[PDB]
Amino acid sequence: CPAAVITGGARRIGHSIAVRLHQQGFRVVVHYRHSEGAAQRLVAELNAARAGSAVLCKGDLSLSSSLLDCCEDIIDCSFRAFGRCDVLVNNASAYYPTPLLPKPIDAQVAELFGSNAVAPLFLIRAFARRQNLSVVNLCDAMTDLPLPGFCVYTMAKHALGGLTRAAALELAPRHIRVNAVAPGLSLLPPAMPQETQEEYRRKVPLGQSEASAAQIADAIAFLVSKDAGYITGTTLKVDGGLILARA
Amino acid sequence: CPAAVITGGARRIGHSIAVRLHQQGFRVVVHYRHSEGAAQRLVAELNAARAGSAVLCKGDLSLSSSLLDCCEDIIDCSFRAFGRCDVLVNNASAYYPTPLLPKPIDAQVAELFGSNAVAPLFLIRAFARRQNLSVVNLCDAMTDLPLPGFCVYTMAKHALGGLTRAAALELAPRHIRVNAVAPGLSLLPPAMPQETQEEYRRKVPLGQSEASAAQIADAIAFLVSKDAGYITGTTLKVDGGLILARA
Amino acid sequence: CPAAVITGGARRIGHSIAVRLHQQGFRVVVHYRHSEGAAQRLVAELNAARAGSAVLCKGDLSLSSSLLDCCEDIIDCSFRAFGRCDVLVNNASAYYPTPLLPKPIDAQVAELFGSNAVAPLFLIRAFARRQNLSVVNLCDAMTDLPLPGFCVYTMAKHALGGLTRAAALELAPRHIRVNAVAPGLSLLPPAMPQETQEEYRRKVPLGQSEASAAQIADAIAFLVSKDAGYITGTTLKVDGGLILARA
Amino acid sequence: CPAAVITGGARRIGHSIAVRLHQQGFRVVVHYRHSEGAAQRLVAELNAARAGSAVLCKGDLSLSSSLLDCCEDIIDCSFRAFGRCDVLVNNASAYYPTPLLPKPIDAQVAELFGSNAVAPLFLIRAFARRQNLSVVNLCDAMTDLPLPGFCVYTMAKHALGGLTRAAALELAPRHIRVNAVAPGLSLLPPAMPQETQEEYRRKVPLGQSEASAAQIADAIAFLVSKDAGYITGTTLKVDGGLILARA
Ligand SMILES: NC(=O)C1=CN([C@@H]2O[C@H](COP(=O)(O)OP(=O)(O)OC[C@H]3O[C@@H](n4cnc5c(N)ncnc54)[C@H](OP(=O)(O)O)[C@@H]3O)[C@@H](O)[C@H]2O)C=CC1
Ligand SMILES: NC(=O)C1=CN([C@@H]2O[C@H](COP(=O)(O)OP(=O)(O)OC[C@H]3O[C@@H](n4cnc5c(N)ncnc54)[C@H](OP(=O)(O)O)[C@@H]3O)[C@@H](O)[C@H]2O)C=CC1
Ligand SMILES: NC(=O)C1=CN([C@@H]2O[C@H](COP(=O)(O)OP(=O)(O)OC[C@H]3O[C@@H](n4cnc5c(N)ncnc54)[C@H](OP(=O)(O)O)[C@@H]3O)[C@@H](O)[C@H]2O)C=CC1
Ligand SMILES: NC(=O)C1=CN([C@@H]2O[C@H](COP(=O)(O)OP(=O)(O)OC[C@H]3O[C@@H](n4cnc5c(N)ncnc54)[C@H](OP(=O)(O)O)[C@@H]3O)[C@@H](O)[C@H]2O)C=CC1
Ligand SMILES: CN(Cc1cnc2nc(N)nc(N)c2n1)c1ccc(C(=O)N[C@@H](CCC(=O)O)C(=O)O)cc1
Ligand SMILES: CN(Cc1cnc2nc(N)nc(N)c2n1)c1ccc(C(=O)N[C@@H](CCC(=O)O)C(=O)O)cc1
Ligand SMILES: CN(Cc1cnc2nc(N)nc(N)c2n1)c1ccc(C(=O)N[C@@H](CCC(=O)O)C(=O)O)cc1
Ligand SMILES: CN(Cc1cnc2nc(N)nc(N)c2n1)c1ccc(C(=O)N[C@@H](CCC(=O)O)C(=O)O)cc1
Repeated sequence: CPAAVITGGARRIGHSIAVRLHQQGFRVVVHYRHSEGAAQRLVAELNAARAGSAVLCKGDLSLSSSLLDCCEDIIDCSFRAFGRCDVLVNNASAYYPTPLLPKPIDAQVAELFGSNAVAPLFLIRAFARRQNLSVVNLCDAMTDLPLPGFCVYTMAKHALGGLTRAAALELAPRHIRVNAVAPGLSLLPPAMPQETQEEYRRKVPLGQSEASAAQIADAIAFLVSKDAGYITGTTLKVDGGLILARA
Repeated sequence: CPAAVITGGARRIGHSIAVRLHQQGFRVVVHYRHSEGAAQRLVAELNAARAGSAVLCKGDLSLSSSLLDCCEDIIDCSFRAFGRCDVLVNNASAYYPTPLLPKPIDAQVAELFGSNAVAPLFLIRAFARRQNLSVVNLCDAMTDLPLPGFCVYTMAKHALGGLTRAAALELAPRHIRVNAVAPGLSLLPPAMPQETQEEYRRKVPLGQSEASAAQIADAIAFLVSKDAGYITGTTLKVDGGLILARA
Repeated sequence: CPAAVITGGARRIGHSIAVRLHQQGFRVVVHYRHSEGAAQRLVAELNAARAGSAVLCKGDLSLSSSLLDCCEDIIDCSFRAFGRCDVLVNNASAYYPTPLLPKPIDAQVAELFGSNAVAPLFLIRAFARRQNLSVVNLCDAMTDLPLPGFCVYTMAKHALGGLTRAAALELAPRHIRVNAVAPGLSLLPPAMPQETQEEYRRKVPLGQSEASAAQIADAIAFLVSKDAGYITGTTLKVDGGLILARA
Repeated sequence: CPAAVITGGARRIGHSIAVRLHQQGFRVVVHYRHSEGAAQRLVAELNAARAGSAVLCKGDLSLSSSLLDCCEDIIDCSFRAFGRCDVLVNNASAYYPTPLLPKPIDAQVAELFGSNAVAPLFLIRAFARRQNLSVVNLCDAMTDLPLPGFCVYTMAKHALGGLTRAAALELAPRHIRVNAVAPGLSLLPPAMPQETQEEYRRKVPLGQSEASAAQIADAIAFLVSKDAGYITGTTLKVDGGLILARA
């Protein structure tokens, strides 16, 4: 049985990824930072389906003196619990505005660049050094049309895109595939008022609806499968045509 | 049972795609131009497995006065035979050099632009007007790094990518998804000497091997499946990292 | 004194380019199809400032059995009149909708693909075989966000983008540079009502104004200058941040 | 008279840029880190040409508790010395390998990301808050074909690209243009043995030669000039077609 590590796999999309992989024979490591309770409910639920098929792992992925070691332990966790790690899904991501013109800015680049870019880099490094192996990074189809006010987040995601291709090429000799899935509009913020959410959905050309977590899980499932054995360094966009819409 | 049209489906990649879709309940129309024998052997072979599950259709897709009528009939064939058409795979493609510096150039653009770009347009146009509907175009991942001497072929493939995105947006309201699969190095020319073939394969970062028709068919099968129901206007690269390699 | 061919150079952007290059010592060949009067006035106005520094040349760039010969004569015209041709600006371009769902379609593809892609190809080809040489193609920055209903036009421009990169690479050894300028929103349709025009200008991030013909011509002048002597195969976007705006 | 800040402007490309801008009537703030000698010879040399036209400024741009204030002072330096800052050229850049498979990695990500992305972000942020204003970031045309072993540098530059577009959109209302120039093969490492250097030059399609520093300054001078008044959010590639070369 192959093992997979899902960062931020406690809720939403990450939760759907952890479940999907598990439904396919994967033993999963569910990482989280604060959604400890949601994490436990998922792990328990998975082990109830298959004893010893799911473990928990807590860790902050922000830039810090402890980030490099934290990433080392998160991967080490897969080996301690399952003796192996075949799949890494970089789903954990900090997301909020940081307007150029008027929490500290320094602390923002630390949390935004850490979770969306640097942690993934440290995780892949650790994953590759301890070795159907594949990595799947979660990108954002919309970063090409920068969301006003999310400057730092945009840079972070662009950097992650550079990591997907840079890693893809260096790990090819090691037979490790590195790809990405780029959602456009998926699960909306839970606090966001319905009328606002409805103004967002109406923008999606294909069905005027956001992508469900399961549809995103589907794409990831395809990329980790043997049906994508020749695919590496590619980004799979899942945005219902949203990026194609003219302003 | 859904029906699928596959242009240039008698041999190589088209053949593999036709077999893959058929194994999934699809009633396929095999289109061909010169490979009449191969087409008959494929249809017979397919019907043998399920009576009335395959039909044949001949037609040149080069630019001409007849192209528009020809593409209408090719789609009409699916309806006459199965009363429906749910999937269209634009696979047919002419491919040969057209060096800028020293068969008539006019006739070359007629054949290269017709099969790679204009017929697909007319086919999509007919497919949409006669309506899990989806179209899949066979692109080329290496066209961003122009193969010297294949200028016209390259322009055609770029037009095709343009069609993939324009059609995806115009057809979203009609619930028809339009995507593309972009091979990098797949089935090599049968007449190319083995040593030259070996020099080409050695360039592939992931395994130093070309993609098998089945690995290309896998990606395609994924894009027509319900697991891609939210995917439209995207190009799935299947090149084992080739496009990432620095000269 | 160097010579420059500007296709569709009788009015609008083409007109502005002919004047800029002329004010720089260039001897221009003003090509046109229907704008015979405008071409005569422009040529006279330029010869007035410098005798024998401008010539006229009529020719349809739609797909045809004559296209190839026409393109040969258009380049030959510059040699007949100036004994040389250093710069080719592919500005001529047909533009109008071709909706997938309901003038013959065949005639529309002949004109859109002819002027936007095939002619430029034959022109570049002729330009090269008869040789600071450089070619500048007029692309469209907004084609990445397909304008609903302009499907054929969009494909043509993508083909033109492919030609820019393919020609640049093939012609590097011949010391001929090949670049492109991609306007976003520039000279609006003269018949478009003011309010509609005002709605379009509002969409531009940088100044809520469209690009003036002179600003497009400035970019063109730079790429043909020696200050761009190491620049080939690149596309210079001049859209005032329009392509960055989210829908 | 306008003032321009040039990071890493003591030698090579940065030096060429400072001179060019100075030759156009610009008052320049020459920033450096260790090239203290070259910085002083450049500034005196420029002050000899025009008294009080050039000032010096030393600083490190790696991630740190002090980075934010260091960037603030570098911009402030322009106002103290000239009471204004119109142009900002982000040239400074750390460059070296960081192989995924076997100086600390944490330290490397701090210097590579700080100088190539984060510092630029704080400079732009400082430059905008204190306000023909434009920013020019130095990118890398080859980052799309990741150089094996430069994983971190590649991510840093990708992030720089996201910043160029993010900033360009957010600062359009403030009338500040943000663009980028992306060299391919320019000045080789001074310690690199000639034969290696020759092997690198041979790969350049246009002339088989690297871009001189002047050719790069030309592109930058153009983007800062009024001849690019409508250009923002764009990346100008200057690689002699190197990026088009198929491996
Ligand atoms: N949803 C959408 O519409 C879109 C999503 N995406 C991308 O898809 C992925 C999943 O998105 P979505 O489910 O909405 O994400 P969320 O923002 O809901 O969750 C991200 C998860 O990662 C965790 N996390 C955030 N910051 C850190 C940190 N510094 N260290 C460790 N963990 C952290 C969260 O905390 P905790 O574990 O405490 O709960 C959370 O569970 C992301 O990478 C996102 O960028 C892209 C486009 C659209
Ligand atoms: N093979 C590779 O390495 C790569 C392939 N691709 C793309 O994948 C797709 C499949 O490739 P591959 O199987 O090698 O293709 P082939 O070139 O082998 O076959 C194309 C097929 O389409 C048919 N065809 C060609 N011209 C015309 C025309 N004018 N009118 C009608 N039919 C025509 C052929 O004729 P007939 O039916 O008479 O035999 C042929 O069977 C193509 O779109 C190709 O561009 C992209 C990158 C790499
Ligand atoms: N204006 C804008 O807002 C934008 C323009 N662009 C691009 O910039 C370039 C210049 O644009 P613009 O000035 O508006 O273009 P126009 O559409 O006004 O003019 C194109 C010119 O080329 C000629 N032409 C059109 N079809 C043919 C043909 N089949 N054969 C010969 N000549 C033909 C015209 O005919 P005739 O000589 O008979 O008058 C016309 O003078 C174009 O390539 C356009 O695609 C891109 C984005 C935006
Ligand atoms: N040269 C080429 O072939 C290519 C260059 N480029 C890009 O063009 C730009 C200029 O390139 P090039 O002149 O070769 O660059 P160099 O690497 O020669 O110089 C970068 C400059 O910035 C300074 N610097 C380096 N690290 C730091 C740091 N951590 N903090 C502050 N300053 C630092 C240097 O130190 P000091 O002041 O001590 O001398 C140096 O003056 C760069 O952004 C580069 O990425 C892109 C492709 C190719
Ligand atoms: C598509 N998306 C949903 C969403 C949900 N969680 C995520 N989580 C992460 N990590 N990354 C994402 N891209 C992400 N995206 C979006 C896009 C824009 C805005 C946005 O404009 N937000 C404003 C609020 C807008 C309003 O309600 O008026 C803000 O101030 O944050 C919110 C969610
Ligand atoms: C990846 N590919 C295989 C291949 C085979 N059939 C195809 N068929 C079509 N429709 N489209 C393709 N892209 C295609 N590609 C290639 C790539 C380069 C050359 C090439 O350079 N060909 C030289 C021959 C090179 C040699 O053997 O010396 C030629 O003149 O045709 C051939 C096939
Ligand atoms: C940016 N642009 C200006 C412009 C004018 N002449 C050109 N000429 C050429 N050859 N190419 C262009 N891209 C071009 N574009 C545009 C963009 C959209 C529409 C457009 O949607 N037109 C509708 C009319 C919109 C309306 O007024 O309601 C049409 O049906 O033609 C027109 C001009
Ligand atoms: C194009 N380029 C020149 C060069 C010089 N200084 C720079 N400085 C910065 N800031 N950024 C750059 N991109 C840059 N590029 C390159 C590209 C690759 C290698 C490279 O492969 N370097 C090997 C040496 C290769 C060898 O000689 O064997 C190394 O280990 O450093 C060197 C220079």
